Amino acid sequence: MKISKKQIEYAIEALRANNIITNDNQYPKVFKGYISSFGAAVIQSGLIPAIIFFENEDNDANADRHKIIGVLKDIINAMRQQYTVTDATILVSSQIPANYSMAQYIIEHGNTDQLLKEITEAAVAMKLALRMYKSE
Amino acid sequence: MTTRMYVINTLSNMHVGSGEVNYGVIANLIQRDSVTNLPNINSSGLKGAIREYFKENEDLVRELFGSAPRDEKTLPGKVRFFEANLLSMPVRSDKVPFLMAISDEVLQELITKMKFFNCEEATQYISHLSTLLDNIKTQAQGTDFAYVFDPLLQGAIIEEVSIRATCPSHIPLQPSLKKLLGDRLVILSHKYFSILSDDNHLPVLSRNNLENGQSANLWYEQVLPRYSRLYFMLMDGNAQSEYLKKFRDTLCTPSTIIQIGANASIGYGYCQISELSPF
Amino acid sequence: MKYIAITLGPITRTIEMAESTKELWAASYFFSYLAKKIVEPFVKKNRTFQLPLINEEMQKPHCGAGLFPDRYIFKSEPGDLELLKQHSDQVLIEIAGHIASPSLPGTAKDVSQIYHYLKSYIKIYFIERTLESDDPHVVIPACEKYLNIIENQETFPEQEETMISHQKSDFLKFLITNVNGKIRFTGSFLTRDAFFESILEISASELNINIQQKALEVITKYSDQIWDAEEIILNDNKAQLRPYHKYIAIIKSDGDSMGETIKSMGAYNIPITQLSKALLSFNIESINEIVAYGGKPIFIGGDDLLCFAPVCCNGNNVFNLVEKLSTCFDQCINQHLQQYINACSEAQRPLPSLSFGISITYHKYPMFEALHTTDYLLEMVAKDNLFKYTLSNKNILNENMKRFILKNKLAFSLQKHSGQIYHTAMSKKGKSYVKFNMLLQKYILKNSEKFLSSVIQMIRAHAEILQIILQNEDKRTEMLKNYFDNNFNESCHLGYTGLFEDIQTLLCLRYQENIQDYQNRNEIIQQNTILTSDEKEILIVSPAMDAIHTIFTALQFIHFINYNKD
Amino acid sequence: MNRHYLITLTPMDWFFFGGERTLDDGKSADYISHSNKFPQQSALLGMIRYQLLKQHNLLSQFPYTENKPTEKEIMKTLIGEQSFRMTERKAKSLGLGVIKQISPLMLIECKDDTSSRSIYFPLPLDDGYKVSFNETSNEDKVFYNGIECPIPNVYPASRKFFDHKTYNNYLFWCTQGNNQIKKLLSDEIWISKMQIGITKHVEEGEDNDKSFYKQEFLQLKKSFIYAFYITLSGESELSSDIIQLGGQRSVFRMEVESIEENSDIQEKYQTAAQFLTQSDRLLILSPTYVDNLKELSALCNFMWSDSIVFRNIQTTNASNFYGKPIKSSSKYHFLKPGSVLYFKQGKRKEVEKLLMDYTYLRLSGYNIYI
Ligand SMILES: Nc1ncnc2c1ncn2[C@@H]1O[C@H](COP(=O)(O)OP(=O)(O)OP(=O)(O)O)[C@@H](O)[C@H]1O
Ligand SMILES: C[S@@+](CC[C@H](N)C(=O)[O-])C[C@H]1O[C@@H](n2cnc3c(N)ncnc32)[C@H](O)[C@@H]1O
Ligand SMILES: [Mn+2]
Repeated sequence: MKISKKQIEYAIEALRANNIITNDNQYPKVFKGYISSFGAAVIQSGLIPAIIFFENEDNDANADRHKIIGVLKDIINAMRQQYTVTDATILVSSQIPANYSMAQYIIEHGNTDQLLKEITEAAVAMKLALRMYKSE
Repeated sequence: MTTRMYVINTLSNMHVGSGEVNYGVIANLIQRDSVTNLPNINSSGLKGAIREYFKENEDLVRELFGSAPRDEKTLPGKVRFFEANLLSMPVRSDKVPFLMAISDEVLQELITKMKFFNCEEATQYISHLSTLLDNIKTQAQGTDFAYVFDPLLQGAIIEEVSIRATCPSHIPLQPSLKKLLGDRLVILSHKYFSILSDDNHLPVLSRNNLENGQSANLWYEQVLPRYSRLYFMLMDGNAQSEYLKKFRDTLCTPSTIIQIGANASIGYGYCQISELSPF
Repeated sequence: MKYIAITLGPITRTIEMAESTKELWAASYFFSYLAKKIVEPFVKKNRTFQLPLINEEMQKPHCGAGLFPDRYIFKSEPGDLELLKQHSDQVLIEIAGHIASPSLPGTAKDVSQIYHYLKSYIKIYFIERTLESDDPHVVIPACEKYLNIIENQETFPEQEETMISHQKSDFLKFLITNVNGKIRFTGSFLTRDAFFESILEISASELNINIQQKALEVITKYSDQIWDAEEIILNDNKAQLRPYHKYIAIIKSDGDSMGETIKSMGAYNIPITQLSKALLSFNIESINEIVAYGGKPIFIGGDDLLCFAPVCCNGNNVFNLVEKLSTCFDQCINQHLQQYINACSEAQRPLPSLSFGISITYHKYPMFEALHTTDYLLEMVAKDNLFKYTLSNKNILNENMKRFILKNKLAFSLQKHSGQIYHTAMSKKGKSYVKFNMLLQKYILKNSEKFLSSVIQMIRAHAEILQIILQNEDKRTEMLKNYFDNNFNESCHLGYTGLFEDIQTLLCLRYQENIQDYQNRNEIIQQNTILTSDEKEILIVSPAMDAIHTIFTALQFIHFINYNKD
Repeated sequence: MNRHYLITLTPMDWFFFGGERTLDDGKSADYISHSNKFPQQSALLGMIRYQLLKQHNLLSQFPYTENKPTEKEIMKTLIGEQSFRMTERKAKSLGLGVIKQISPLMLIECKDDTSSRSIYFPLPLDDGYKVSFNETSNEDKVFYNGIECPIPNVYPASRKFFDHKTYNNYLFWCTQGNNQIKKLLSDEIWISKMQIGITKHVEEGEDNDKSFYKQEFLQLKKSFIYAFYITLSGESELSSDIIQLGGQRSVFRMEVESIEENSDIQEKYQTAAQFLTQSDRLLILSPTYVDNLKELSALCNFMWSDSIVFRNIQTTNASNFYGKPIKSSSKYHFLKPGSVLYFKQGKRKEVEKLLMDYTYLRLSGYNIYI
């Protein structure tokens, strides 16, 4: 899983878009742990349980943990764009609607192999891009 | 009797050292064709490997490959070896462990080289290969393609470039083409084949040197995946019939295994050479 | 009145027909010797000279480099051309006699036929020209214009007989091969006019160990045996032998836009004698400080310099040697061209400087390939001749692209014993060079700031992320600091905060200089309508990745110097 | 009466032509070999002789067999006595049987269809440069290691002067166009490859002392072939086959095309080169040898020339062929294709006479000009 620069730029834009990075280039310190733990949760619990856990907004978390799921969706949508559209391509370049939650989308669209790969790569990009900012 | 095509059909992972200066991470890289940037084996490497296999036959080696280095007799070799080009390479799939990947441009180059060398019994091969290529181009209609020839293998996924292999139910694959190009054969564009055989996709291995538990050295090696198929043309000059016959029979015998590559003691580069068949 | 102009010898061909350290020294000093004894008459009898400052101690041997370029235009008197011609074949005759001195391991010696070969090979061209004007800054361009085109004639040595016994028709080979001689060394007329061999003795000139003496004792034709003797002597000198004691650095430098500087001084009514003064003083100081550092001067005291130096002696780098050479050249330029300095630099102009080419290779891996690599680094990388050559081949060139030509650059490659090249180029103008030199001084251990080796692989692996951070203009320094802090965020890394911030500042400075030098150039190259994509790709230099690669190569050089195989 | 053939050589793989430095000489750096772009015309002669006896089945096979006194004069009437001995350059005949005339090797672009063959020539050293010689005013002469020479003035023929930092006519090759010259760079015609070679040396007790060499192999671009013209008497049908043109087993496809017998090949080559002629020049098309270049310099206002090296393998009919090859006794310095000799007023016939006095060289394909 080599560093994909385009996915890093996608992660930067999505982190700014989902109100994680402040105008001064700082973020709540707990988000580091959120990004780090999401990959482990996906690997050793399953993609749907991990997404459901991190998408919940009724959590007793020190910050808005659900922002990372929105950033994930933004990175995935950016990757669906700039997909080489051809008859032979496996990848579905259909953008995830904003009204649908991420958990529903994987539930309704039952081809998890593409979604799992995209979510794993987007999480790696998230963790690598969070290091450009101050860890306040 | 003049020019015969041979297929290499490696049984292990090959590493043929390019010996060139390195700009990057992998300290040891494999040889590639200068123009096509496709993996290749130099004619010197093939000659050395086959000579080492036949070293116990002094007369055969002297008659076919020539005099040994720093021998005063200065005997040229009656056999000319041509560069080995990559024909088919294994590609990771999901329906099956691997797939035999042959690109349309490598097929065109094979047809062109067969016409240029006028290989033995190559007329029917060229005609049928050209029919295959024309039918493939007709079905493709200028778009990127991935074509399999088994109804079971339809819908196979090439993991690295993420393309699904369709089955053209209007194109025939003759049995000799299966014997030449390989089993579980997929035909794809050279655009995908270049990605599948570049320095970022073919295997890279980390290797260590330990001294009482202390890592003395570290480096990386890249290898050609096993079961890869390479073809080279052998120009049998007008030589002794008996030595040529013995060499051809020994090479074609299924009991023969030839090591072309670097890491011999760790089983790199063992191959099974087969000549072109009728049809 | 008229002037007489001189060009001397097919120097590049003579260099190519030679492979040894003795060879490289001998060809250059043979041409310098020819210059000395061809201009001895016109200088012993006083003639107002304006091309070199041929006075002081140039005729005096300093250490042996040759201070005489082959660009001579005197003043003229009625009847000096015949003087020049008869003394030209006379000096050729004395050279033929000099080789005909049985002081070398020769077998049979001729005089007349050796002289015939030497005349048919050595190109000694005189230009007489009625320049109806009294001004040097106009005289020099007008006569160099003609001597450049005159240099396109070819002198044929028709036929040589070089196989066996005593009948070969080439003799420059012995004049250039068996310099010095039999063993206590003997000398040739080169050595008499001069006052050091193999490849390893000046790579490990720090242990205060005299390998020449012990090697001579062991050996008592020549070069191979003494090469092997030196090799195994510093092989069993393993006790204090570091990996940089077996690596050889070749330094090649040339003056940047000398003719352009001459033309700029002509506008401000400034004599070329000041430029001659500065060049000669720089050459003398260069020889002095090169022998002081621990290396060897080989080639010339003109506007070039080929030096064979060890990578590190007495805690001094080859990069320290390059910095001292650049400082010496700048000091001489400022001291003598002070008028030009404070007259053309106020409004705007780049001052004359020297581009540098450094090659560091094993003591093995023969020095012919290393010399060609050094030539490539100096010419096509340090002097930006790739850009100019590629554009001139396709007949684009033109003034818009010519103004983007960059000079005053240092290019160096390090080929470790394996085949891994570490090659970068950086500008010696600006703060990036001084930060680079200070970093090398800082983190290279003496015989005590600590160096981290895992930052090196972070630079390589995270190069794309560093490119994004560098391209983010507004918060580049902040983002770089945050990245270097979030990575290396462990307890052991608190002791290397100085290294991290030094790397960050050097990288930012390198990126700024890179963008200033290359951004418009790359944009206009991209728009060019006849360039092939291959040429565009080999010509478009990414500002950020080049800075990242420069920092990476600097760090790897520091690690390569520091780490011993223990 | 004589029969003329056009022989085209198509490379089947990477080739190499040896220069003065070969991989196993006694000199210092005998592990790097660089490849000349063209074979020597002596290599062409040896090619033709080898194929000629191949068709007639007369070779040496293994021991140093001797030939009975019928094969001896059949080889006399087939190829002659010796190889291309440069010693007999002033001989008014080819010293070889059957073979009478060999044209200088030509670079031919065969693109598609029958169409036409585009003969490629090196750029004359003054392509877009107008040389303006002595405006006769008794002043401002030059000494070219010798006697008077009248101060060449080179302008960009399109003012400024000759700037040598932007001179690249020696990196270009040229061919006929629709009244303009088509210029091809040298690196587009040829591709260079450096090969690393070793002896694996496995065994037990061998000295690993010389087991490393570097070889330079060149590849002609796809639509590019070598060709030359031959003249044969006592007709031996030179057939198409697989040939060797020297250098680490270099293989070429020989195609033999017959042309009209009432045609000398020399003016065919000069008709190909006609598009590069100027009245004031002498464009050197093939390497040119003169025993005394001082005379040639004395007969011209400029020598915009270059030097090339010649060394031939000397072998007779009764030669070993299987041992160390006795190479030529002298390395000879020829001019380079593209060199130009700027003669003075008149004296053009004199320099032509000087150049043409070597008839062996002219018949072999050397000393050809336009
Ligand atoms: N003593 C001297 N005084 C003045 N000029 C000198 C002296 N010695 C040499 N020169 C000048 O050096 C020039 C040769 O420099 P060179 O050709 O190596 O570099 P350049 O063309 O100026 O640089 P670049 O290749 O970077 O554009 C000659 O034109 C000559 O006038
Ligand atoms: C003389 S001009 C170039 C002309 C070139 N030397 C020739 O012979 O045509 C300046 C260059 O010549 C070279 N040069 C001049 N004098 C030299 C000398 N004595 N030894 C070696 N190289 C010399 C250096 O490369 C320098 O940059
Ligand atoms: Mn210079």
